[PDB]
Amino acid sequence: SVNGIEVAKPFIAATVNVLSTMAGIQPQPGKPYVKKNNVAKGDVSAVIGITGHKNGSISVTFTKSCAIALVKGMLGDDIQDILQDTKDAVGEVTNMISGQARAGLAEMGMVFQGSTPSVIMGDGHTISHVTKSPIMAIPFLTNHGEFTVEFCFE
Amino acid sequence: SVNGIEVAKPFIAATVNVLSTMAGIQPQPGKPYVKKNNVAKGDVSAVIGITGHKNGSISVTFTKSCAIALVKGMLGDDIQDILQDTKDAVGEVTNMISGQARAGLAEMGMVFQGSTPSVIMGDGHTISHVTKSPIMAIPFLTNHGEFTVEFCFE
Repeated sequence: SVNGIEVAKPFIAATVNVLSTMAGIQPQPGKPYVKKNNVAKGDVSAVIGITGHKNGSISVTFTKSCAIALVKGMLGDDIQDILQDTKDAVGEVTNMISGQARAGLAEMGMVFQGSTPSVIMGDGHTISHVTKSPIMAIPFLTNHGEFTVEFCFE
Repeated sequence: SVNGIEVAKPFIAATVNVLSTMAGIQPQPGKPYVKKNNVAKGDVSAVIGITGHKNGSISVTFTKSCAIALVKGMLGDDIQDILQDTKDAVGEVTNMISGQARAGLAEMGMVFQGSTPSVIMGDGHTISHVTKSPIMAIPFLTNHGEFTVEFCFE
C-alpha cells in the first residue's frame, strides 16, 4: 500500500529485505507521503547522496530504542563498542537500502548512483533535505520503536 | 598551507570563495589533517554525497554562533524565519563549496558528481562518515566561531 506513491515500492521492499536479512527484524511500513520541506526527527540517522540525471538524497532516521535493537539483531549480544557499532550498523543498513532501492528505481527507469553514508547522532536531531522537490517519507514500526525512510530528487 | 594534504587546496579555496562572496565572511583555515573515523561535532551541519569512480562525502559543520552570523551575512538583518533560513543558507553554502571544490578536484584528475545537501540540526550532534578511507577535516575560524569542512572517498 503506497498511498499513490509508486516510488515508495522499491523503498518498502528494500527496507523490509535489508532489516529482515541483516537483523532478523520485520519492519511494518506506515503510509507513504510526500511533503515540501519534510523534516525527519530522531536519535540516529544516516544520509546518502544520490546522483544522475536527477540528484537527491536517501536517509533513514531511527529512534534510539529502535537503533539499539537493530544493532543487537545485527551483531548479537556480544557487542562491547556500542557507539562505533551503532554507527557502522546504521551506515551499513542505509547503504544496503540505498543499493536495493536504487536497483528497483533503475528498473522503473530512474538510474541513480549512490554515495557512502554519513551517520548522524544526537538525541532529537533533525534531517532536512534541501531540495526544490517534495520529499517522500515512509514511517516504519518495529517491536522496539520507529524509524523513517526519506527519498527525494530534483 | 595544507600539512601535506593536496586535496585540501580545492576545499580551502572553495570555502573562502563561497563564504566571502555569499556572506562577506573571510574564513581562516587551520591545519588540514586526515584521520580514520574522524567525527565532526557541532550545531548545524550539511552533508552532500559524492559519486564517480570513487565515492564519498563532503560535509560542513558549524557552531551555532558561527551559523547565525553566516545567515545574517547572507540574508541581512531583515530575516524573520531564522530556522528555515539557517537551513537554506547552510545548504546553499555547502552546495557551492561542493560545486567549486569538485571543479578543483576534477582539474586534479578526480571527477565527482554531487548530490543535493541534507541539513542537520541539533546542538552538539555528530557527523560520522562511514568509509574505509581516512577522512580529511579542515577547521575554519570566523569572527563568530568555528566550522569544520570534511571530505572523504573510497
